[PDB]
Amino acid sequence: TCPFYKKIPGTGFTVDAFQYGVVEGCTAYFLTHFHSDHYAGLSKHFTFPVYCSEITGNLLKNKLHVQEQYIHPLPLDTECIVNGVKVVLLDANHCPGAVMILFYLPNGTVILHTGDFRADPSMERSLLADQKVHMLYLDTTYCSPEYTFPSQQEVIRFAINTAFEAVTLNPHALVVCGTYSIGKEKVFLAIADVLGSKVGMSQEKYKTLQCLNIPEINSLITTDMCSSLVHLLPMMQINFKGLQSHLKKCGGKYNQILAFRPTGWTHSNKFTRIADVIPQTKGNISIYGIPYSEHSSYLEMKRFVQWLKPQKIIPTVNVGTWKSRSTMEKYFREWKLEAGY
Ligand code: NI
Repeated sequence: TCPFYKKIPGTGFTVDAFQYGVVEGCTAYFLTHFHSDHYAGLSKHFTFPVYCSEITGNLLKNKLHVQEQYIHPLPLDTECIVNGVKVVLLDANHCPGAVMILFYLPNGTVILHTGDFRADPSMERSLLADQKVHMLYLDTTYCSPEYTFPSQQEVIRFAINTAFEAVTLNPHALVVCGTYSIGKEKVFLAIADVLGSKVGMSQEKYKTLQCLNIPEINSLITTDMCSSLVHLLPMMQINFKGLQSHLKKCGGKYNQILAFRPTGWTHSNKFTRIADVIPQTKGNISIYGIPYSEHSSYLEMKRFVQWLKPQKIIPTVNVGTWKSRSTMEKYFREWKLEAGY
């Protein structure tokens, strides 16, 4: 059944709750972003109102074929009324079109649901600065102190310099980047840009990117593989077998592959620095795992929460085990005692 952490008290609203059939009492289904664990269950057959960002609305229409009459896109940073309740969508700094949702309850309670986010100090100067938030439904993906990772900017710098050096040394080297969802487009666009190439991809992936309101996107991507030297492939295909295979497909236009697998966290983060990353190599194939995250580090999450000072925290990630729940609750208490709320 729909878990309690997907329901917004005192409303008929749910958040990211499309896989339980009809939720008894739900008058409006919010969708924070277009990632499959969150939209799971939507299709052209859905007949309830869906409230989301414009970009999430483009993907619902074009990729899932949800009918236009049930998609209700809202602008960001704008006070809007939904079934008698004031809401605001804020940028979540996750994947394109991802939002956090502020709910102003008729009784005076204010609730923030983060969806998936990567906390940033810039959020301390949004509409959130303007009033008190009583309850926080928090993306707790990396809520443990071992989870450190570099800034997105540092990681992109590393990938750009790596690619540029490799291809300038060998102009017959191919660059490949893995993907399985929207998010992390900066990785392959920044690389293609330093190389003066467009990025080449399947028709399905190109369609997906064309939904995202990226400026000058027609100048940066293409479905013609042969004219591009940065290829996107399914993350599954980023391994020696899948890459050798792929190299045969290019017909002797290339004799070397340099591949990037933009992972979440991986345990080499607890030892090694970004300047010190190395690839796995077999022959003329090298694979780099780079820690490009679209979720808060532990420290970034801690800062955000200690700034917001919520009265109650409801985790939405890692809630399935008593040991994770108990550990998260201990961090929340430490934070509260250190900061004095
Ligand atoms: Ni997500």
